[PDB]
Parts: sequence; C-alpha cells; structure tokens
Amino acid sequence: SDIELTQSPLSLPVSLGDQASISCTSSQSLLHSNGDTYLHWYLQKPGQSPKLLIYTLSNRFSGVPDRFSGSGSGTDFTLKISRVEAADLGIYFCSQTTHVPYTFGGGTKLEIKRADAAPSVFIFPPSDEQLKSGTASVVCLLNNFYPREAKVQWKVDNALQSGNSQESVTEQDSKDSTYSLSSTLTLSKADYEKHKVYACEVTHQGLSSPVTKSFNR
Amino acid sequence: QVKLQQSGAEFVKAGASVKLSCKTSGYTFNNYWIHWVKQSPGQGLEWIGEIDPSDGYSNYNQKFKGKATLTVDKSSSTAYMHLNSLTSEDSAVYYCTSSTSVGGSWGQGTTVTVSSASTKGPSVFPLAPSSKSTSGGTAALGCLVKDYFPEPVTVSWNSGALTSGVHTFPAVLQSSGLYSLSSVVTVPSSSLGTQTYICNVNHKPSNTKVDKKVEP
Repeated sequence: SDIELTQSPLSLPVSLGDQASISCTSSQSLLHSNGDTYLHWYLQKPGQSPKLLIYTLSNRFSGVPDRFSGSGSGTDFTLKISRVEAADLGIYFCSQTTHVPYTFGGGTKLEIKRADAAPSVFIFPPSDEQLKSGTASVVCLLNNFYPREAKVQWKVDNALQSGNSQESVTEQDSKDSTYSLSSTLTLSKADYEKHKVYACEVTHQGLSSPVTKSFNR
Repeated sequence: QVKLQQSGAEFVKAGASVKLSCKTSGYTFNNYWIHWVKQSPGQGLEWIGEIDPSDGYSNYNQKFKGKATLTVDKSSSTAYMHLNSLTSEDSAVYYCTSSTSVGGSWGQGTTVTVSSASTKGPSVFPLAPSSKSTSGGTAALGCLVKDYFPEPVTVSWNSGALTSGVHTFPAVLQSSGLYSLSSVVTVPSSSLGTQTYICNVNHKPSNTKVDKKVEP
C-alpha cells in the first residue's frame, strides 16, 4: 500500500567537522511522470518542527548552508553533510511526495561521538513521605555515560522485576556529550514492605562487568 | 514562502472533537498548497492531507479520511483541520505546512492530548543523598515529581541559583494517565548538611507550587 521509506543508519555518531552521509531507500520509484523526483530531506531539532534542507532530490532550500547536499536514483538517496557543525545535530527525515499518500522515513539521529564513559550509578529508596501516601518508588540514576545504550534490571529479593519500571533519558550534554538515565521502579507500599533487598543491575559498554547498586531495608 | 501561525495546545476527553487552525501570511505569487502532518510516538510522521487554498480542493490519506476534515477560510487566509471521535492514538503534534515548487515551511505544531485524566498537581518526594548516592566526593540528590496532569511541571534548584549539573528528566506517562518525572543534581559530598538543597516545583495548570528540602 503506502510507500515505505527506510533510512540508514538509525543512529549516526559523528565528530564535529566530520563528513556524514544518511541513506534513504524507497519501496517504489519516486520518479514522477513530469521527470522530477520528489524526495526531500528534513532536520528536526529538539522541541522544533522539522525544517526543510533539500527538496526534489538535490535542490538546496533557501537559507540552508552549502555543506548540505542530496543525491540519488529513483529509489536510493543520500543526504551528505560535508563538515558537521553543532547546529546540525538532531533527527533527519526523508519524505516522498511523488505518490499519494505522501510518506516519511523513520528518522536518523545525528549525535556526537565520544570515548566510552561508564555510568556513575546511584540508588534512592522511597521517602517516608511517599510511603505514607501508599506508594513506593525506588529510583536508579545512571549519570554521565556514553554510548546511550544501557540495560537496567531491577531485582527485589533476587526476583527479576518486569513491567513495573519506567525509564527516561536526557538529551546529550552540550559540554561532555554524555547521557543520563533514570529508572523508576514503582510498587504499592504493601508490596514494598514485604521485601528486604532492592537492587538495580546496570550493564553498559564502558563497564568491565555489570555493576549492582542495592540497599537492604 | 508562506508564514504559518498555529493554534494552541488542546486537551480533550476520549470521544471529543477538536478544531485546529493555522493562520497563513505572505507576499508571494507562488502557487502553494497547504498540508497537515501528524507526529506521534507510535507512528512517527504521517501526512494527513492537502488542500488548495485558492479553491478548497482537498485530497486525503485514506487512513485519515472521515477522521480529519480540512478547510480554508480564504478571507482570513486561515487553514483549519477538524478531528473527530478522538482516542489516545490521536494524541500527537499536528503541523500545518505549505508547499511550493521551491520548497515549503512548517508551522510550529499543535499538541493534542486525548485523555480522561483531570487536572492534578504533583506530589513532591525527596531523593535523599546517602552512601548509596555518593561516588568519591560526589553525591547525587533529587526530587520525584509524581502524579500530575497535564504537562508541564517546572523544577528549579535553590530558587534558580543552582543550574550546573542539574538533569530534569523528560516526563513519563504512567498507566494511571498521570505523569511523573525526576530532577537530579550532583553536588560536593562535603557540602551536605552545610548547604541547603531545595527543589522548587511549579505546576501551573493546578497552581501547585512546592519547595522541598532534600537532605540525608
């Protein structure tokens, strides 16, 4: 049915000043009967709308710097940034408007590469104030790590927890290019009070082994 | 290119309808069309439909036909999209866009939040520093800002004095329909008990303001 646009890679870690290339492949030819190929590229910065960079295959949009260029076939396309600047970080999307319905790629995140940095791991028991409210949230904090990929697992008296934790991740830090992550495990107070040992086990590329932070109540 | 000014955030119950608008403006003799685009966590970017502002001719993505109706008020040069029978899958940012042969511009986006939750101020809980929150001179502390609706809440530390090393995490939507986030800061271990750390929380929709001291 609808034209599928597939972007590669999903995540593109680069250094400022590097050349960068993002590809888009279409499940149908985007060559229109009028001879134009309606394949467009956007950049979406955090908290903004997408902004047009390249239109109709290779035309640079008004106001877009010369470091951006587009090329390709009727089904295979490439966006190139000759030298990446900080202003270029964000999510890149391809889009086709040759055929109705118009469709978009899934996005490619351009981020800053840096050397591996293991997380600093901190654990917070629930407050007495919250225990009085009938709920218990235990928080695990992974601070200043790279790359973004990390596994956090909760163990309560050695039982693996599944489905009762939620994770949130910051944007990449402007100064040190790291991420931080909170993992929040939520129990009813009744459940919380029946158990003794609360542990978050963290796996990350920057660590030799998994690290476990825990407390005993 | 045409300048686009979209209407403000909408919060509605499941089953409700919403009308979004997009004021257009420009000195251009370029033929242009107007489009609406959905951006959701579940589906990414999706084109809804297009409309020719000169004659009102409209063409839809079959997925949105009947869900969305596009119109233009030619006198005000304002484009409208009416969305009906709303469900949680309709919660998204909706953009109005323009296209010409030489490109196009996108409006700012209008967030539509479809939920049965009522407005509710947060509970604020300390994330106390301890031996479990210290890493060789460096201690972490925070505040859990839990069970509020709608977004956003604002959090500052020490009435705005303390910005360095602060991470205020994106909010998560809980299965209750209420939001939760944490705000953390890393500080000197030696400062604890000496320096006060207070998280200042403000949830404007409920007019909930709370200053919470966090300590061992």
